[PDB]
Parts: sequence; C-alpha cells; structure tokens
Amino acid sequence: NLCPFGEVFDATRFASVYAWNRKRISNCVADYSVLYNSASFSTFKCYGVSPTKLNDLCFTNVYADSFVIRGDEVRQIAPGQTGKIADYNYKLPDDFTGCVIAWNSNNLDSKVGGNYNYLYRLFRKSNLKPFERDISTEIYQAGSTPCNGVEGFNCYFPLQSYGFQPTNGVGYQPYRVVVLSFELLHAP
Amino acid sequence: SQVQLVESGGALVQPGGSLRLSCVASGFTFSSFAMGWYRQAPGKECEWVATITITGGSTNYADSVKGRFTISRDNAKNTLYLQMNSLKPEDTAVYYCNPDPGCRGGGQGTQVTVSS
Amino acid sequence: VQLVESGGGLVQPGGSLRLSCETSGITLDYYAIGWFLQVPGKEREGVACMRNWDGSTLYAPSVKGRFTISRDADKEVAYLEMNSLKSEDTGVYYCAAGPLPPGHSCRIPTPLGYDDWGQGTQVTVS
Repeated sequence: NLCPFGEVFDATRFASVYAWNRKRISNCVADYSVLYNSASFSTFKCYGVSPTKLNDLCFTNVYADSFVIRGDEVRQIAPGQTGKIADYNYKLPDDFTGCVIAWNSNNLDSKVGGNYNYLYRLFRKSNLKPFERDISTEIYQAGSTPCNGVEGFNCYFPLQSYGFQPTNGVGYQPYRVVVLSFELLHAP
Repeated sequence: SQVQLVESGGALVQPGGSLRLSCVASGFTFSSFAMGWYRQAPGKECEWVATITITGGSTNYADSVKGRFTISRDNAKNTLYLQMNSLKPEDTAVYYCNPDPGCRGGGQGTQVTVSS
Repeated sequence: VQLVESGGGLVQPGGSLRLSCETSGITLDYYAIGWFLQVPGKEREGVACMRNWDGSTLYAPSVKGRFTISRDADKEVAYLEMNSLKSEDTGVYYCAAGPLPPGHSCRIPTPLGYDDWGQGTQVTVS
C-alpha cells in the first residue's frame, strides 16, 4: 500500500559508503510528515523542495540510498561539496532535489577496540560522477613506479577503515545516512 | 561550502546562572534544515547537546542537559537559540550550532565558562 | 588520544637522534604508527611506518637503512632512531596513528589514514 521507507531506516545492517546501497521507491503514497517531525534525526537537510509540501507533489523516480560515515563527513553529502566522501565515495549533483537524513548510530556501529566492518575509499585516480559507485580494490599507485599488486611505498590499499569506538568524539562517531532523491524527469 | 554559522551569547557566569546563545546561519535554506547544538570542553571531545526539527515541532536533549536547556528556532531570522538555565560547571565548553554533526561546521563557536 | 613527542633539537651532519611518542589512549585492535617529515612549503611525507599486531615496518627510500621505528617494552612509547643525519632531513617530525584494516600494509608517504597527530618536534641538522 504505502511506501516501504521503514525497511530502509530500520535495517539492522548498513552498507559502507564506498559500496552504498540503493532501493527504488515507486507506486506508493508516502507519509513524509512522520519522518521530518522526528527529533531522532540530528541532520535532516532537504534541497530544492519544501519539506512541508512533499505530500502535495508527485515524482517520477524516487530512490533511497543508505550508508555509514563519520560525523564530520555528513557535510559532504550535499550538492556541490568536496572531500574524500564527495569525490571518491558518494557524489550528489548540483541540481539535486531531495532530502538528506542522518542520525548518530554510536550504540550500533561501534565497539571497544574498533568496528572495522565499515570502510571508505581514501584514494582514487579521479572524482566520481553524480550517483556513481566504485567497489574496486586495486592497489592505488601514488608514485610513478607501478605497484604490481603489492602494497607498500606509494602503493596503498584504497579503502580506509573507520575503526569506530564509543569513546570517539561525535565528529568521529558513526552516523547512518539516508538520501531520498526526488527526481522529476519525463516518465509515468 | 558557502555555509556560514555565527554563534554568540556566551560569557563567564556563576553556577545557577542563565544564558541564551544565538546562531545566525546563512548560505543554505535554513527553513528546510534540521539544526543541532554541539559543545566541546577544552580537554574533552565534541559532544551532542540538543536537536530541533525542521518545523521546531519536536526537540531532543542530551541527558546531562535535559530539563535545564531549551532549543528553539526563528526561521524568519535564520537564527537558532539555546536557553541555558541552572548553569553547572560541567557546562563549560565552546558551543557550536550545525545542521551537520560535530563542532567542525565552519563556525567559530561561542565560549561559555561556568566557574566562579 | 594524545601523542606527546620529544627528542628533537639541533644536531650535527652525521649525528644521531631518537624521537619519542607517548602512545597513550590508543585503544584500537589494529592500527598503524607513522613518522612524518614536514618541510616548509612541501607536502607532509611519511618516512617510517609500522602496524601494532605484527610489528611489520615500512620505510621511505630516502631514509632506508638510516632510520628505524620501534615501540617500548610496555608498548606505550614509539621511537624513531635517526642515524647518519643529512641536511635534507631537516624539518618538523610528527608521529601519527590511525586505524588500519587487518591484513593490510600501513601507508607512509601519504598522511591520509592517520586520525591522531602529535604536536611535532623540530630537527635541524647543522
């Protein structure tokens, strides 16, 4: 009947930002007011659309992307941003129309000694295009000499682990993000 | 970037005193964003204080400040407020406001000292 | 997590030095320890590199055989032995740490991947 936003937000496991998930949302009427009225979301940014007018609008393609980043990196999930997440992990277009939702998940994604299940890409030969996704693990060549599949000097594994710990500051605490894209293209 | 956040209203106050912090925001549609207050003690780490929704209809507060602090917004002025009553020495920190998490939102923050 | 450094100063061409790095607060299971040379006007370039669980090291070609990174008996202090000091070794030396995925190598010449940094110590070879 209604849109299954609950399965996105209430998911037990979340993806790393480099391998960010995505679900289609279509052929359903959504109750967005139950989401942007909840104080559990410390970050609820909507771009190119009034949040209180979401139910008065119909869209062609509505996607729900979810991943986990550190608190200091939620700033990069926004139109026209730069940084390791915006460039090498998850890029939003300048004409992006939708909402960005993020909440602190320290009690779920941290552990004493470090949670290593979440990673993010720290090196890449070029920036990503909007909504591109790269999941390669090729050794990144910083210098001029080729690496030949051996990690070392100027030869890095491209993915960095967060190592989430509960005693970290909120900037380095885990945050789960959900990006609702509202695209008004030419389609039924 | 374009985001600019100006916090103010802090001072040196005795315990039990009251204070009201302001945060004038610019560079983004303030009326379509959730807002949060964050603080950092000089030797400790940045921590979350309070959160207010887009419409201001609901709020949320850290346990150490619940009952004493109040967060409010005035979309007509692009300003976020934090009313700090019954100030305790544990509230001594630099306070930041930020639609994103943490103390690195780009603003200088406001200093609050509850010594005396 | 704080990294206090000590041991810098003025030294002779061909002299020795040993830098300290108090690894207090490091509570991660798998992490790296790196030493970085900061030259005025240059990118910060790592020279030494080790991971905790293994002790496996990694060095820069400019310092290979001359510098040596190690830890303490109680594993609370990280050291950087500096032998045959050239003038091109002059600069600020920071020690840094960061999470390192298990079964992977630490990265030296880049400062990325290191979250915690020391205040830095100046080493002038003259």
